[PDB]
Amino acid sequence: RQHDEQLMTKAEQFIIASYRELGKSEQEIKRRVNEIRWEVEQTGTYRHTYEELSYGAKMAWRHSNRCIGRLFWQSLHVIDAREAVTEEEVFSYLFHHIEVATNGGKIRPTITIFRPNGEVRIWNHQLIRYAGYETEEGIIGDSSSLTFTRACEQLGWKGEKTPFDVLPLVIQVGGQKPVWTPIPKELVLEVPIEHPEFPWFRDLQLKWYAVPIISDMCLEIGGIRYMAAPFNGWYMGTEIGARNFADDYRYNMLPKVASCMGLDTNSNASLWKDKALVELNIAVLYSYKKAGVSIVDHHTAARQFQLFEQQEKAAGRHVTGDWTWLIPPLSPATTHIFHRSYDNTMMLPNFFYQDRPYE
Amino acid sequence: QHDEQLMTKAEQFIIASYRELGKSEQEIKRRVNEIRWEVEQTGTYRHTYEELSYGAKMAWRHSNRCIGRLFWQSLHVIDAREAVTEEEVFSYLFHHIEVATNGGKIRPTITIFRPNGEVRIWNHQLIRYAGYETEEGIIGDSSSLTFTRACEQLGWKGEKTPFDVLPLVIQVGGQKPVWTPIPKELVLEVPIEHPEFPWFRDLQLKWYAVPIISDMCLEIGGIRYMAAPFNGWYMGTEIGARNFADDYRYNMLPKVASCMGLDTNSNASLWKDKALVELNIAVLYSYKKAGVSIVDHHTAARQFQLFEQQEKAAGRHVTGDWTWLIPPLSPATTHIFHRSYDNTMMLPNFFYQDRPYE
Ligand code: HEM
Ligand code: HEM
Ligand SMILES: NC(=[NH2+])NCCC[C@H](N)C(=O)O
Ligand SMILES: NC(=[NH2+])NCCC[C@H](N)C(=O)O
Repeated sequence: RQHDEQLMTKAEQFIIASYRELGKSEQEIKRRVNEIRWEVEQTGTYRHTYEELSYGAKMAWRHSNRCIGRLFWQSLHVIDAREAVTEEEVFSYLFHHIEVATNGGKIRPTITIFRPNGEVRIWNHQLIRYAGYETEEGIIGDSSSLTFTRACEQLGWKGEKTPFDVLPLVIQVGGQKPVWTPIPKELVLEVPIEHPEFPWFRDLQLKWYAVPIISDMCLEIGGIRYMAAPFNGWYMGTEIGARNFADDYRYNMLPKVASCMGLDTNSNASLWKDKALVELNIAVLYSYKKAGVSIVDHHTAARQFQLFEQQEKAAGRHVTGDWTWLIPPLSPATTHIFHRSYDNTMMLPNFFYQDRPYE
Repeated sequence: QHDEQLMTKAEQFIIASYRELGKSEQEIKRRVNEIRWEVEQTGTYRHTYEELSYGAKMAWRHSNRCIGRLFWQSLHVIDAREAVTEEEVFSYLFHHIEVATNGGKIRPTITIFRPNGEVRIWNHQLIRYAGYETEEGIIGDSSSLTFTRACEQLGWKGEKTPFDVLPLVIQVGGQKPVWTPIPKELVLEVPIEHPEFPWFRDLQLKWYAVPIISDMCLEIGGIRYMAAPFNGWYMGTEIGARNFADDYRYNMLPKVASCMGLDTNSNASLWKDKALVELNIAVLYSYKKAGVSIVDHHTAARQFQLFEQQEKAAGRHVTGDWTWLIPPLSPATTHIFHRSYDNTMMLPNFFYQDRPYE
């Protein structure tokens, strides 16, 4: 076999840097690699400890090239949801993650591992996410949710068809296909957009959810592949205000914003697009704090990312990254990141993409 | 190895080269031959007015890092493979400036020189500001510190201010870099002032009009014209987003922010951002009140997008460098940022080349 040949290697190099950064020992490494060789053979795969997944989870986040807020990688609250085998059970850990993660405001960076190898498989990109619809004429909702919604709909689900319908959790377990569960109206904390200097900014009837719990991603650690492992940090103004809210294909809100704010859309040379972006992001950063939701602006992130670079060197590790995904989508030339280059090599553990079942 | 390699490149070139302009194999076939012998006798060859012209425009077109390719085929070329005197190489440089600056309506022009380093222009750009590291402080463009140091080494001396015009330093034949200050009359300068903020012009900032990069050697048909200056018309960002904003460049963000009465005590106030905009609007406004060609990124990326269309409808592949294409401010409001490009180098193209003073 050549799955037990590779998997063995991945495991061996994991435990090595893993236990070694933990300041463990050299004996307990072989002691552990031993249990793993014996086990990978008699059973065909092995199982981690909760200092293995725990610290291993934090290592995957540290190793995420496309992430700007890696500073707080060690402060990750990991949850062992591996002992879940029933669809009911899965669901609860997912309702919990949301909760704990939200923390009625001061959002907690948390990851919840599940039975690996695909024994569990959540479908949603993000646990909380707005629906996508394409009606007779007009694109309603979040265009980047179309396919998924059209999959929920096909499973008996139906929305109100408003620009902010909260999609439902829909997971697949042991085999078959999926099941969904509307996600509690009082579980999804939201933030209404208001601008501190333009009162009309609310007639724009805009709003966004608090915690982005990405989940359609697989988590590899030591060779084991955790196809279902939700994780979340806290949003960055630009994310909502410079992408979700300002892109053509998404909620394309820039023009209306500009209009209401008196600028003229006639000529580009007036940079109305840009001025809008500022206010539209100001509104978001502003809004969230006012509600108490944990948020961070793009300037601070970079700065904290810079601290991450300093810290990582003081530890001896070199830093890996992805420039195309680090530069904040707004005034990116005002962050050190932009004036330097990064090595996009992926070091395990890391997070990866995976084919979407609904496509 | 070296001379056979040349024919390989030289052929690959006349083919596609002749293809497009719309002529006929009977020639590519026949004039690709005299280049086989002329390389067996001397050791290279010489282009035709028709060849390096288009072939230069091809290079532009092949610029993976240029958002201004919608006008590749309107590049005013300028032959000068017949200059061999330092005094000559200078007046041509002076020409490029005048013709290009065109009293304002900037003309996209290039000037090809004798190849294989018989001519070497040292300056990054013909018109560019000097840089100094003074005891306490740094003056000018931190970017041209090193080069300037060189100019002073050759006897040049600057009034040590934020906007001194560097001198044109060229090398010819083989040695002794000579320099000669540019006629003040030839450097057109735009004063940055704000359409709404009357107190902006008080920051006493200015900038030249023509970015004539001059230290890249544009290969074409295996011929390295170490010297071959080219330009276009600025894009607001280049000036009010980089040159004037980076903390190492003119670090102008905080003062404009201050002068424009914002709060520079917190980033969650996006004070740098509001400032970037107003500084950029400040440029575009100014350059226009002077009558100098200049494009904004929204309009620019738009055009690049047209260049994309026209490249495909004409059955060509578009190659680019996303990281260089996306503008420094509001990159996610341009089609660019949202798609992927092919950073493959199609020659003829412009390249980098070691700085004789470092
Ligand atoms: C502390 C709050 C956090 C901040 C400020 C932060 C910020 C960011 C930002 C701005 C991006 C780019 C998002 C986009 O362009 O769509 C990103 C991507 C990413 N983040 Fe972080 N993050 C945080 C926490 C986390 C946590 C807890 C994990 C992992 C346990 C994580 C894993 C990732 C991954 C894997 C990506 C890539 C997304 C993809 O490939 O689609 N982040 N993060
Ligand atoms: C129509 C006006 C033009 C515009 C708007 C334009 C704009 C740009 C911009 C904004 C950059 C990035 C500059 C930087 O970040 O330093 C660039 C780079 C470049 N462009 Fe253009 N361009 C124009 C004309 C030309 C012409 C006439 C040529 C060639 C014949 C050319 C050759 C290139 C090259 C080779 C680079 C790379 C410079 C480097 O690597 O430092 N451009 N251009
Ligand atoms: N700060 C984060 N954890 N971001 C995760 C990705 C969220 C995604 N960009 C969104 O707007 O939904
Ligand atoms: N539009 C151009 N051709 N620019 C050439 C590079 C000029 C450089 N960005 C500068 O600001 O001086």
